[PDB]
Amino acid sequence: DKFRLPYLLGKADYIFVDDFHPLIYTVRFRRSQEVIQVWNAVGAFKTVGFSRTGKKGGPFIDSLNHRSYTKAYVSSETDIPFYAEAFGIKEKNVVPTGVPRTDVLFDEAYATQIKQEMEDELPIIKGKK
Amino acid sequence: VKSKIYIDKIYWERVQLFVEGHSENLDLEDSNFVLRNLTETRTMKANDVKIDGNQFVCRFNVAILDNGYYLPEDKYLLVNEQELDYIAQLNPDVINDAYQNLKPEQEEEYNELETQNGKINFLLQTYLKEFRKGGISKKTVYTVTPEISSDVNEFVLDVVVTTPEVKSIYIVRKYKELRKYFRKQSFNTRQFIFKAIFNTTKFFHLKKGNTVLFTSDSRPTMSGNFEYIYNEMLRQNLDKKYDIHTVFKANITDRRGIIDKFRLPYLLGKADYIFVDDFHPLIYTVRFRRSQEVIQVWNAVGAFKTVGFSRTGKKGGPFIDSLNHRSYTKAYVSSETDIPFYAEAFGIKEKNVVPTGVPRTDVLFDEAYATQIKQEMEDELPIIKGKKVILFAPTFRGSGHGTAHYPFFKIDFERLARYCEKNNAVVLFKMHPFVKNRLNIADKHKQYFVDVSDFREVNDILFITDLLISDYSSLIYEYAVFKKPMIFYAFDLEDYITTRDFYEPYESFVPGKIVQSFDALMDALDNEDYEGEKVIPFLDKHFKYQDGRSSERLVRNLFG
Ligand SMILES: Nc1ccn([C@@H]2O[C@H](COP(=O)(O)OP(=O)(O)OC[C@@H](O)[C@@H](O)[C@@H](O)CO)[C@@H](O)[C@H]2O)c(=O)n1
Repeated sequence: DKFRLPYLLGKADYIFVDDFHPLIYTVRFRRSQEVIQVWNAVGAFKTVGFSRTGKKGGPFIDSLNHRSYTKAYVSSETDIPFYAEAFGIKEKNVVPTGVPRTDVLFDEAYATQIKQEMEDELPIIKGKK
Repeated sequence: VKSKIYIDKIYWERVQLFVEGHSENLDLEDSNFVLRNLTETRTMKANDVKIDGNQFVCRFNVAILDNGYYLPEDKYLLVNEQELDYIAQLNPDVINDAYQNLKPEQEEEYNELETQNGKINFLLQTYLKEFRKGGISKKTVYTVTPEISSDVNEFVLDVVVTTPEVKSIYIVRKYKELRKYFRKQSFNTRQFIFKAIFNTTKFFHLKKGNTVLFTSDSRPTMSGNFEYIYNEMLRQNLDKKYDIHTVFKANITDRRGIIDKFRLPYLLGKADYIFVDDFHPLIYTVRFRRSQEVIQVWNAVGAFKTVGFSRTGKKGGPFIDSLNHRSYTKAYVSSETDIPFYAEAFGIKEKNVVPTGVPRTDVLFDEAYATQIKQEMEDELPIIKGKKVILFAPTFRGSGHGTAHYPFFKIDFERLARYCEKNNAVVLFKMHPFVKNRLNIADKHKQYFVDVSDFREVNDILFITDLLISDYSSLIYEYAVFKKPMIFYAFDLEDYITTRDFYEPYESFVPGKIVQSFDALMDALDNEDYEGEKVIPFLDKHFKYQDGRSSERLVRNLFG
């Protein structure tokens, strides 16, 4: 994997990133390459990224800690400025399509199945609330 | 009433800077707010602009503005792009609001303010936002402070990016140190050999020769002041008695040819009459014998702005112990009143300063040359056939040639062009040769405005113009001979007076209206009142001789 990471980063057109990935921020990508950041957290609640500038543990304004993104995907349009400025990327890059992990909360069949599974594996949840 | 847009309040979110205000006589529906630098190289639209009637708020992001990066070290104006731009002037409410909320120690520090700009900056330091990594570090700072820039007299957002000195590997550091040492040794050896050859060359004569040397570090070939002195010498058979040598360099920072490198010191030692025209630093590092003469024929005409030792204690000036202008015996000025100022400037005795008239002004009092140059400028520039011709000609706003610059944005092209269209007049522009900016001209602008920064003859255009909008240059001296009015664009009078003042007070010295803002220009030209009644006294007083025989008197005085 040590050899695969730089070579694959160089040759891969589409790259998906889930969280802070420090290695990907030490290189410059071609314009043809699309680096995609799909944040694990659903929405913009707690100050992340460049919004911590001036606070402890926050990157400097000139750092490249989240710049190399082509697309970032967010839950709703009200997160476009917050997350766009958090990654230090353009607002056109950030798009409100919805988090891929939120696709699991609206399926009825999985809801019922997991309800039964949690009832079985936790006997205490037999109660009313 | 002119449409204006003001800044009412400056918020600051986490890293996001907000500007809110209102505008009058201006519909903001199609507004494009930007952050434009004084040098006009960086524009960046506000990320979000919310508009409610004449009220507005502009959401600026110092993290993603510069095409995705942060705002670099510069000074930015808030400009509403449109068919006509608008530089947002700060409301006086904002600077009033800070003024009433000073803690007593702030008040104690507040009294030592020289001018309005210092008051403005100190009051607006309460809108500062400093970003330090972790909030503690004092060595990496990204600070944005709204302020009215003294140099441009306009509201700006100074962004200072303090970064530590990043050093490379010890091999590269050793290489850099060795390179610096080698450069220092080379410079020392060159100075040693220059001093040696000059000293030896003068020591072998100890007598009165017949050689005349013209030198200038900033005038390729013989031209300017030297040309008239040389022509006057040749006219009265002074080339049949003396021998004339010329040593020239393209510019101050340029290097010299192989022959001239060692020919200049040899002639400096040998020459009895040595001629200079401006700062010639290779001459102020040597000592001359008494029988020699170093004639300083300054390019400019009169003592308008400070120069030499007269700016000691000010930035860019020499300390009182320097020899930077002292090796002269006959410095020639155009008026009696220039003797004390110019003797102070050069650091020479006042008897060394003679009021004969600068030879460059030989042509201004001529008549055949007037018709000749009028025909030449009419043919080569047919656009000057308008009813009146106006000439903008400001001086450099920088500290010197190395820092040459000009914030042109102070001039709005469209309003002047509309005035020209209404008045069937033409305005011509000639920035100083010590400039680095290039003019940009638009469609209707080309039909009136003319970019003139290439014409070799400095006084070429003054023969045709019926006005002159200049602020601080000595061009008003040459133009004064034509009995014409001029307007003065004292845009940054306070800052310029602070940096380098004038040998006389500015407000009364200038022969014309004083003017601070562009609206004052349209007031003066639209009303067609210029106070030309005082340009005739200026020409009478600051020009000792009106006979136009300056070169003749200079050569007669020097040689007999
Ligand atoms: N648009 C322009 C304006 C001016 N010019 C020519 O440039 C010369 C000097 O002009 P300027 O004074 O601005 O330059 P400096 O600051 O170096 O002069 C220092 C000081 O000695 C001098 O001002 C004196 O008046 C005070 O003692 C003059 O010949 C002008 O014709 C030009 O070609 N085009």
